[PDB]
Amino acid sequence: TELEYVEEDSRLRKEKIELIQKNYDNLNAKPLVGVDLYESYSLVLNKSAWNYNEIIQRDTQLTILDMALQVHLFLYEGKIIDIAHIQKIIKTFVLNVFAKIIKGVPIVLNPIIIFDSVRFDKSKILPVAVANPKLMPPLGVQDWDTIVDEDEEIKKIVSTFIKLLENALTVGHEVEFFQDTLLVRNVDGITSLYVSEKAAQVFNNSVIDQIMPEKPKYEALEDPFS
Amino acid sequence: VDLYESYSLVLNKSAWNYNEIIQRDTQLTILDMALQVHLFLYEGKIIDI
Repeated sequence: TELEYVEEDSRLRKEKIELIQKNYDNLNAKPLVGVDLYESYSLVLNKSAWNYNEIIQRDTQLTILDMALQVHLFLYEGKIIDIAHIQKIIKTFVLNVFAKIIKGVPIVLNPIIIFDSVRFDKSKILPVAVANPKLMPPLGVQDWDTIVDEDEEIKKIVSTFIKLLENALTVGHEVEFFQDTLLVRNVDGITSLYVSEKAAQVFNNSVIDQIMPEKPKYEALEDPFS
Repeated sequence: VDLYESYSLVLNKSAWNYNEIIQRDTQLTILDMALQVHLFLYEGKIIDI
């Protein structure tokens, strides 16, 4: 074959390599920042808010709609399950977790991720995600199964959501768990929960004035465009 | 590190839980267990509470 054709092929391959590099470059990203010890609520909140804002502006995170659609596709065996129903169920489950963790009760969704809360003073609490400790078992841990209705459909939907969440965290996604928060898995098996300003505001409102978020309702899907 | 890795955070959580249960005033003291033991053992020999 023509030597120039081979040269053009190699040139195209190197062009694709340079496109790979430029594709990584065009995602204008900065390394996530963190601290080493729990000292003040304000400092940790500032770091978490900055991390959440950075991940949001990166636009690489999976919202609740994405997980609802993954569950809807994964549970298909002949009959269609409503996406809005699954989204409502997932929101109800995460709100149950939220209500359970503000009372000092950790919730275990899996051997890897355990949802807990850190309070520094009255009126100052912050949700966290921690791994299973090795020598000091957590105080009053409850399974997720405790806070889920006994109906088979509800339990299957929540189990599928948990499994898909674990897979998404393992592969390297950034999933949203509470409203305006983000769940990430860093190096090794360390998980972190980054809280926006309004999410921390709703946490503080719940802890100071007992203003619980309203129950999720069935919302019809909105057209993503226009 | 994690909230469990330090003495102060775990102590604060434990103290908050204990204070909440104490302020509910629903816990059984040692006197209650002594009286239950006295009642359970009240048919072999009476033991002072």
